[PDB]
Amino acid sequence: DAVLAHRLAEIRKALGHARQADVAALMGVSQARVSKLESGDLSHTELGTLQAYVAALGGHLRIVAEFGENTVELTA
Amino acid sequence: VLAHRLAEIRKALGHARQADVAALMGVSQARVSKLESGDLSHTELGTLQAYVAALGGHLRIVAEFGENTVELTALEHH
Repeated sequence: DAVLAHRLAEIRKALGHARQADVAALMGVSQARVSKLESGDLSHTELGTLQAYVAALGGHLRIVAEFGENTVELTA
Repeated sequence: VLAHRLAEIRKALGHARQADVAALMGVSQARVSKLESGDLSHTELGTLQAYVAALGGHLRIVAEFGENTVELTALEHH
C-alpha cells in the first residue's frame, strides 16, 4: 500500500531513516541545494533531479502512463 | 507496455501528430520536438504530465523502495 507524496520531502520522510543531510551527501550536492529542491513544487521538479533524489534514497522510479485500462512504462 | 521514446507512445496510442499535441499543450512544436527527441533529464514533471494528458492518458510516478512504495501526486502544473 503506497503512501502518497505531494511534496519531494514527503518521499524522504516516508522512509524515515534518511535525513536531509544524508540525501544531499548521497546525491553529491550541498544540503542547501536539497533544501531548495524540497521547498519547491513537485510539478516544477526536473525528472533527472527526481531520479537522483530517489536513487539516493535507495529506490528507483517507475514512470507509468495509463491509457484506458492499459498502462505503458516510460524507459527514458 | 514499454517505451524508450515519448514518440513511440504517441504513435501507438492514437493518431495525434506533433502539432496536434503542441496545440493541446499550448506549447511550441519545437518544445514537443525536443520532448520526443532530446533527453528528458531537464524536463519538469508537470511538462511530462501535460504531454501524457494531451495524448488522452494519465501520468503516474511511483518511487519504488522494495517492500515500500511512494506514489507522487500533484504532478500537474498550475
